[PDB]
This record gives sequence, C-alpha cells and structure tokens, in this order.
Amino acid sequence: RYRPGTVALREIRRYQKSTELLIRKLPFQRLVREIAQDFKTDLRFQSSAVMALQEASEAYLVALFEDTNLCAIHAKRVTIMPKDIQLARRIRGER
Amino acid sequence: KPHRYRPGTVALREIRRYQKSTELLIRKLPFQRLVREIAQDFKTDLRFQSSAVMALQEASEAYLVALFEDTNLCAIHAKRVTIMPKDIQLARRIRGER
Amino acid sequence: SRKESYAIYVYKVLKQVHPDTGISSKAMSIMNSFVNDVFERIAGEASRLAHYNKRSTITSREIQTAVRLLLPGELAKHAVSEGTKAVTKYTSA
Amino acid sequence: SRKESYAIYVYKVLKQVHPDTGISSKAMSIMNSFVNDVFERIAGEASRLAHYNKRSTITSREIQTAVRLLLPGELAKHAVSEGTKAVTKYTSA
Amino acid sequence: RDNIQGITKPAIRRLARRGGVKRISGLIYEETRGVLKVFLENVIRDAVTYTEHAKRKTVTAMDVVYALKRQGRTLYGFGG
Amino acid sequence: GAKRHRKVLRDNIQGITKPAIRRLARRGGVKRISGLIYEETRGVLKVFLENVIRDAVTYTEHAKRKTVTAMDVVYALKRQGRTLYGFG
Amino acid sequence: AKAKTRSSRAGLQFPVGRVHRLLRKGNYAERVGAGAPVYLAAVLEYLTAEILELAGNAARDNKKTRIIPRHLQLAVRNDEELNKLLGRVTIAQGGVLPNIQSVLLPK
DNA sequence: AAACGCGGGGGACAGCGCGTACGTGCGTTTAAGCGGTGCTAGAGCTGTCTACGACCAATTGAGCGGCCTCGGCACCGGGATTCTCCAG
DNA sequence: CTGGAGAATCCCGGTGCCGAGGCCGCTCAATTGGTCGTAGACAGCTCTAGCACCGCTTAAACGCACGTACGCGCTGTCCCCCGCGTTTT
Repeated sequence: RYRPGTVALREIRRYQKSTELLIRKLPFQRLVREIAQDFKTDLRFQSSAVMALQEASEAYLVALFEDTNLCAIHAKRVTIMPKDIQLARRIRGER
Repeated sequence: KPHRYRPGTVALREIRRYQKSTELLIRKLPFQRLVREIAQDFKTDLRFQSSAVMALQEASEAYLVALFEDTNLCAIHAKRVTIMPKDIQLARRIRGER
Repeated sequence: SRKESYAIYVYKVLKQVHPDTGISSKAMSIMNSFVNDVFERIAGEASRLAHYNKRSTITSREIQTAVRLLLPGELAKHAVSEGTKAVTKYTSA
Repeated sequence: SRKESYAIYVYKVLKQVHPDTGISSKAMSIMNSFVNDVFERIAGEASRLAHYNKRSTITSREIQTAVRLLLPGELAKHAVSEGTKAVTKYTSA
Repeated sequence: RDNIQGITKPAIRRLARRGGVKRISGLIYEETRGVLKVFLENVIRDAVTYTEHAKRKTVTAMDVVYALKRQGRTLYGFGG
Repeated sequence: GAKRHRKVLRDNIQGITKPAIRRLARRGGVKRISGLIYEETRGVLKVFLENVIRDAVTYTEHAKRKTVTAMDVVYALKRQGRTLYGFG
Repeated sequence: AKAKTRSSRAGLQFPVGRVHRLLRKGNYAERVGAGAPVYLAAVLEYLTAEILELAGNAARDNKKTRIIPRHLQLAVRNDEELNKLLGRVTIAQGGVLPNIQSVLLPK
C-alpha cells in the first residue's frame, strides 16, 4: 500500500498537465438544459454553446478552489472546509 | 488608582465613532505633496487641481478602506483578532492584485 | 460658459416623491453623476447589441432588452413597465 | 457565403518567427478571437478619447495614446516605436 | 431532476486536484453543487436574453460568448 | 550653530501617519493592529496611486495641457472599474 | 399647431429632446428610434425616484430636512438591489454602513 | 495632533492529546457515450418594398446663468443620562 | 444584583449664518411641417442541424473496509500592542 497523500500528489501532478474536461458531458448537458428551462421554455442548444458553457464552468470552479485552498492554508490547515469557500466567496465580492 | 479602561473598550468606542463619521482621515498637506512627489516619475512639473487633489484621497481611502474590512475578515477566519500583513497580502492576492 | 445638466428635472422628481424634502448641491451633483453613468452604460450596451444583430437603428426593443440585461431583478421588471407604459402613452399621444 | 478572418496574416507572421512550426485550428480560432479583442479594446477608448477632447476625427496619436493606456510599460515602448516606424515608413512612401 | 448530483464526487475531486487540493472535506461537495448553480443560472438567464431578443429559438455560443464577456469572463476559441 | 541642516528627513511616504492609519483602520472596523502594518500599508497605498496617476497623467498630455484636472482623474478611475460620483 | 413637449406627451418629466440630440451626437448608432429616447427617459425617472424615495427615507431617520451623500450612501448600500447595481460605484464623502464584526464584540 | 515613553496585560503561540473522518483500495455495479439511423424544426437565405427617420427650414420658450434672503443647520453649554470599570 | 466613581453621551434651548431656493432677463435648442432614400422585417424557399432513440460495452461510478493522520480543544507563557498624559511638531 501507498501511504495516504501520495496518490493525491500524483493525482494533482497528473491533472495539471492534463487539459481536457473533468465533467461528464451528458450529466453536464442534462443539468444545463434543466437550468435553462427555468427562464424560458423549450430552448434549443448549439453543442458549441453547451461546450462553451462547460469550459467556463470548470474554469470557473478550479480558480475558486485555489482561492479556497489559500484560505485553508492561511488557517494553518491542509483540509479545505466550506467556510473557506464562503470567506473566499465574500472577498471577491460576489457573495 | 488611575481609571484606565480595559484595553479594547476604547477601540470599540473608536470603531463606532468613525463609522458614523464621514470625513477624511488623511491630512491634506502631507497628502498632496505625496502626489506631487509621485508625478515626477512620469512627467516633470505638472500643476495640480485641488478638486483633483481632493478627488485622489477618496479613492485613496475608499480603496484602502475596503481593503481593511476584508483584511479584518481574514484574522477572524484565521481565528485571530489582531491583523497580520499575511492577511493583507492574502486579500490582495485573493483580490488578484499582486 | 454654458453648462447643461439634470438638476432641475431631478428637483422636480424629488418634489414628486418628497414634496417637502430639501437637497444639498453636492448630492445633486452625485445625481447628475449617477444619471450620466447609467445613461452611458445602457446606450453603448444598446449599441453593441444592434451590432450583434447587425442592425443600424436603435429602438425600444434594443433599449428594453438591455434594461433587462442591465437592471437586476425587480428593477428591470418594474422599470420595463415604466418604459412600457410611457411608450404606449407616447404612441397614443 | 464568404466570412473573413485573420489566420492567413497570422500564418505569414508565424513563418516570420517560426518558419517551420505548425498551428492547430483550435489554436487558429483562438488567435482570430484574440486579435479581434485587442482591436476592440483600443478601438473603443480611442473613440472615447476623441469624445473627451471634443475632437471629431481619430488619428494615430489617439491610437498611440490608447496603446499607452493598455499595454504594460516595456511592451508599450516597443510597439509605440513600431507604430512610429510604420507610419513613418508609410508616410515616407 | 438532480442533474446537479450528476456532477459526481470524482468529477468534483478531479477539479480540485487540477486545482491543486490535497485533502478534501465531505461537506465540500454539496457546497460546490449549490454555488455552481449560481454561476450557471446567472449566465443562462442572460444568455437566452440574447437569444430571445435575437428572435431565435436556438442557443448559439455566440450569445454565450457575448454574455460571459458581459459578466467579465472573456473567452477565446468558439467563433469570434 | 550647524542647525540649518538639522531636519532634512521628510521622505514623504511616512506622511501617512500611524494615528491616521489606525484611524483609518478604526473606521474600517479593525480592533487591534500589528505594528508592521503601517509600513506595509504605505506600500499598498502607493502602488495603488501611480497606476491611476500614470493613467491620470496619461490623459493630460494627449489634450496638450499642463494642469491635471479632476475630470481627467475622474476618467482615470473609471478605466480600472472603480467609478466615483460627485465631481462631474 | 401648438408646441407640446414630448415629455408632456409621454406624461414624463425628463427632457427627451435633450437626449435624442444626445443620442444623436452620442454615436451609438447612425440612426436612432423615436421611442428609445422616450423609453429610456422614463425609466430614468424611475430609478432617481427609487433612489430619491430611499434618499428621503434615510433623511428622515436622522430627522434632517435635506438629503446628503451619507444618506445616499446609506440608502443604496442599505438596498441590496441598488448595492448590487452600484457595486463598482464609490460614493464621495458617503462614509460606511456602521457594522462591527460579531467576534469583535466583547464577551 | 502627533510624538513618544511606558507599564501592563492579554492574546498570539507553541505544545499536547486525541479521535474520527478521510484517503487508500477495490470489487461491483453502472452509467457514459458513440455511431447508426429517423426526423423536422427553424434558421438562414433572397427579394422586396415601404414607411419612417434623416434631412432642412422656421420658430419660440424652456432652461440656465445671474441674483437675492433667510432657514436649515452646526455649534455651545449645561445638564441629564448612561455606562464602564471596579466595589461589593 | 449593583457601581462607590469617574467618564462618557445624548438631549435640550440659543446662536449665527450662508446656501437652498424662488425670482429675473435672454438665447438657441427643442418642436413643428415639410422630402426622399433606405433599412429591415416579412413571406417563400431551402436544408441544416437539432432532437429521438437504440443497444452495447467498458470505463467510471459506487458503495464499501480500514487505518492514521490531521482537525481541534485546551493551557500556560510571554511579549507586543493598548490607554494615557505630557512634550513636541
């Protein structure tokens, strides 16, 4: 067995040179259509539009993580917690 | 014996005062020469408007003010009550400003 | 020199809402400051959409959508009514 | 129909710096997108710039000045000279 | 219908890995799921506002690009 | 004698004084302050300043003047997306 | 006939003729619709009153008779809609909402 | 008002124990997607023509400088209250 | 509970004042009645793409064990920043 925290580093090392998506398209696609339903009914999507959406979302998500990670570290931790997000979400001022 | 307040009660009183006050906290004469100092590294020998000279401070403060309250958020999350620069820099980095 | 501004109209609207309240001058300048901003932000936003659909003339369809784009939530909802009411009133009048 | 872009002018320049380097279409779309932006960012301010001095015709100075508004420091010094050279080369002949 | 949950934990964990996160709580996953909706909902609301005003019933990415810029996240690579 | 040169130590940037700094912090709502903050603040404020000032001056020459106007700096502020109301 | 202002015609207060000129010189388009200067101009009245009414409210809460930026600062920043609208707006001399952190309160 | 000294006290800080959640791992599902086949909405195109704004001319009044006056408002003082330490 | 006690704060009535606010001439921008060119929405045609589904196979999810490392609660300890009264600045 590898000791805990080794695979994660290799996982982290692995993905930072990896570049394609990390979210499943159909679970991505379905959720998009559900959410879009709430503003107007019976839309129709260009795959580009959905794909363009997807690039934004992950690109969105990752940066917040780094901010949250910085928050966690500043609390002298290595374990992120939701308040770190909220503290992060506050400071960027969209909270 | 002298009647000294417990340390901090004065500060909370102070914190109250300014949060109703609205005036500047930076002395004008030190302030503008700072700008007059700064202008030299771009163009020599300009001539400042007081309105402009004034207008600088508000941004100057309002910027730094919003900085403070975010920096105040830091130590709280960092479970402190005394602010550290590491908080200050952190926000600016969180502000993405380095 | 002549300088045209918006104080008088703002002064009229205030006496509509608070017919007794006074006003400073600096705050009035703020109001002049504020109006011009939102004036600007809508218009260029209004312009570029006409660009997005490659049209050449800006009407209320243009104006309203950006108001929905620019104003958030209830203001956009309520103000569109404010826009909608006047337009029909103008066309009728 | 016929829709236009910049990739060809890109590709000569590519061959000016890297005469034996390829480029993907996903990349080529990126450059077409990228160049279109950088045009737009300056293009507006210089347009705005004209309004600021109540002048009524865009020149290279405004472009020159506008570039000074965007590009950081050392790079600005480069292109402004290159902006300076080309018109000088243009104006000379 | 729970398509938010269709974003699996490894889907979440992969992103944080690419984000550089070594150790993750368990409450993180629901926190993420709620917030990401906010990102999506805001965009798609405004995105269709283009599509409606443009008098279509089909969502172009060109609208999507327009909006994400209008939010302030400029994006390269999908037409314009 | 030798008193004509006894005070040459201005070096403006401290002109933003610790009492003000804390006064500033007190309006912001901070209760207790590290001492190294004062100096660190001096950095943050200055680095803020020129970037606008550069941009603020950046206007001036283009309109061929020599006196900085508030309206000029008014535009200076807008470009970085921190707008101000109240100076026309 | 008899001269009748468009603002009167819409029953509005804001000078639409001013803006139709301003739109005309504003170089937002080479042609401009007619109700657009109208359409916006009323909504212009809406927000000012919306803020002005708030400006009146806070003005009363300190028992003054004349509205100041501090009132304006308070009103918009007390309004979550306006504050979300004017998040990139800083107010001259407006001051701050009084708010002390919970943990700074003494035990 | 800042400077500046200065005691002093409180909070950072380090160390410590500990307990449990979270990574490791991995079969067991399981669900993700592809390409193949079916379909039609609907977008995109052209042509067209029309109606309405751009245009000009004549005009007047609204709006903005220029000018007055007093009323909101900021002290000032005192006194009244309240609160904080600091008794108890 | 209750504050000796000092100190702090709010409120009550006076003062002074100057700026908000109506008044007062004046001009040029906003409003009215004309023309003509084009923009652009709208029917008709085209056809692309969007959607619908299947069926199958395998990665990828998923639902568990286990173990230990890190999150956190706690406690003296130490030292830096907090209240204050002059002394400069």
